[PDB]
Amino acid sequence: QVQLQQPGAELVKPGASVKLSCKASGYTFTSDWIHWVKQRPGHGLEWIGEIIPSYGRANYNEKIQKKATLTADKSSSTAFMQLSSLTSEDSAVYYCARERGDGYFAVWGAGTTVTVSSAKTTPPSVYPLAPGSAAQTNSMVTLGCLVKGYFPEPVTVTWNSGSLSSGVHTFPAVLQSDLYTLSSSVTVPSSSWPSETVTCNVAHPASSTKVDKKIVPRD
Amino acid sequence: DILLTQSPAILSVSPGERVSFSCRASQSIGTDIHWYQQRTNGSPRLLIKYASESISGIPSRFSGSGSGTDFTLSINSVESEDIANYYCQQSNRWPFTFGSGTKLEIKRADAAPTVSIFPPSSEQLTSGGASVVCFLNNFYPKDINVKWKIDGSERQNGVLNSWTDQDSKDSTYSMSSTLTLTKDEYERHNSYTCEATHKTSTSPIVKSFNRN
Amino acid sequence: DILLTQSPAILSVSPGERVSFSCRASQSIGTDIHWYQQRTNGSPRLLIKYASESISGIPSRFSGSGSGTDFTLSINSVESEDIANYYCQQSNRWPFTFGSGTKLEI
Amino acid sequence: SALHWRAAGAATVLLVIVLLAGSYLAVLAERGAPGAQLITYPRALWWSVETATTVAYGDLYPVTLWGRCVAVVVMVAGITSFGLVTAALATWFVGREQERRGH
Ligand SMILES: CCCCCCCCCCCCCC(=O)O[C@@H](CO)COC(=O)CCCCCCCC
Ligand SMILES: CCCCCCCCCO
Repeated sequence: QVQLQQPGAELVKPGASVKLSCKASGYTFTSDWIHWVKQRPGHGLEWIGEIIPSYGRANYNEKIQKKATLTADKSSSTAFMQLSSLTSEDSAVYYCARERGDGYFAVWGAGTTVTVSSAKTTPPSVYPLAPGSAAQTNSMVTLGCLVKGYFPEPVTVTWNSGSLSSGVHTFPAVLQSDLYTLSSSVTVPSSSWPSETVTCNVAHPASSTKVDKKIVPRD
Repeated sequence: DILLTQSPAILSVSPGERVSFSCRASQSIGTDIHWYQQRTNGSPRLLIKYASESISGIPSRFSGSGSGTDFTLSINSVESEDIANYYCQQSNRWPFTFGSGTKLEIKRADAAPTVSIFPPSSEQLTSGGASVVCFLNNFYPKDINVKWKIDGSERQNGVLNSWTDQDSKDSTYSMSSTLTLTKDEYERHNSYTCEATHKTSTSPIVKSFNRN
Repeated sequence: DILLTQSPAILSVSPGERVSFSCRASQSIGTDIHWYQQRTNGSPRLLIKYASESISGIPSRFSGSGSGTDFTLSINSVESEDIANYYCQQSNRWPFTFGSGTKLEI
Repeated sequence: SALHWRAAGAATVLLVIVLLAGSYLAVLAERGAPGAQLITYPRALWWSVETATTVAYGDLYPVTLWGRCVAVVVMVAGITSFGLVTAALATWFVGREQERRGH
């Protein structure tokens, strides 16, 4: 079972604050430390701070300006990081990680994407991408899905509820007029489609939405 | 605070060759270094603890070495799934610190792109816009150019491109080119053409469709 | 005697930007570094003690970091009243020594 | 049972307790101090043993006030426990020699 559970995303207005959560399962010991790590897009890992839930003591990276306040709830086994008075420099992926008090991060959460912006949350529009009438296929066929007009990042795109992983790649989103757009591509043996169904699943955590789009031939 | 220097920042290797990432500490830290792997869009993943100790579930291909200030993470016979960023981390002194990371690149054989063009969906046309989508998939090397043509005339406005990082499945690259018009201008034209220029061919790979 | 190197000697910053003065010791001195501010025609003024400990009456804007040989004095959102010379001083070994100072320009 | 042996056993178990609690509290007190080395529980237990025996190799030691207070507690506990073992041995020897002298 997943050891550390974090929400997918948080949208925060400039100057506002947000409380990130990290729910822990698995073995819990009095020697456990919960660490928080910041990663800006295209940058390295930056240690923010640590907390020991059995005692409630928290330590922070002194090299950076303190934006975080760490707490923990032992009954729910959940660590919290309050980020306050955020600016665009605070937009990043924030991971929680568990250390058994012996120096290394044995397990990491999936990370919460925090976007600091004044724009409004917008769910994506998902459109199918099936080949045109005159396209010719080899032994393989390529299908896709267009995820357009969403904010903020991220979206998670799976194919056939995750059962289709080989032959998939999702392109990085491009940002225009406060809205993101990307496409996902899947390649399957041409003999197997459309007889075997191919569906894209698009999850937008910031809007709490998840939509399916079945790729059928332009018939 | 202990500085962890990871140089070079990019490592390029042929498939099946042994590779070695370097991590140098600003002071002697015994063996209190740990190595993590982060793939694209993924969270870090502990590979090695205390410089050389194996982690359950990590392929025997990975090993670690060194003590004091100089440490090495080694991969014997690299393969595509190793394409990732690699970070070292020290726990000898407070606070814990991270290295700046080294990216692993794999030099595979050249591969021509597989090009697919996609007309707009009827749902998007219902909404009032039209996006023509072109995939240039699984090519190598990463350098490639895309050109759009409408009714045989080159088109620049409304084109947005996006490139993947190197694929951890086959060491290739992929790119999408999306030409977005309003439905009105899309209806005023007939043929839409996506052309890929790549090292693997002197002639471009061309994919077109007629709105008719 | 421990040499305290403060380089660069002049720091130029726009108003409201974060700034960082550097102090490097010729040998490892733990956290036994202290930071003072001297304005024009004024006496030195203790800003930070033991590398990172706050001083009563000093704006929360000031902070300090580092241990061993490399130390940093940071000002988040600089303003005009910060224009001054900044000195580090070590107390790890006898005799106490001072850095050569860094001037803050806005 | 004889008081000296019971006290020796009690001091042994109390010293084990002090070693474990001192490792925990030393890590708790030292984390957050830049440059501190006494920050992981395994080597903290090693350090606590070093401190209780007075065999202080110098590989690890606290740098904070509360870490050093924990250290003082560990020092005194270890020294007094080993001295109590010495005292119990002396009592055993004294009784045996009294009996050997037929007194
Ligand atoms: C003229 C009489 C001088 C005789 C001794 C002077 C008394 C000084 C008080 C000592 C503690 C307060 C220092 C302080 O402000 O704490 C920090 C100092 O900056 C760090 O704490 C420390 O360095 C650790 C404290 C030592 C613990 C071991 C003591 C055993 C009882
Ligand atoms: C005597 C032992 C006291 C417990 C130490 C608590 C550590 C808190 C330091 O901030």
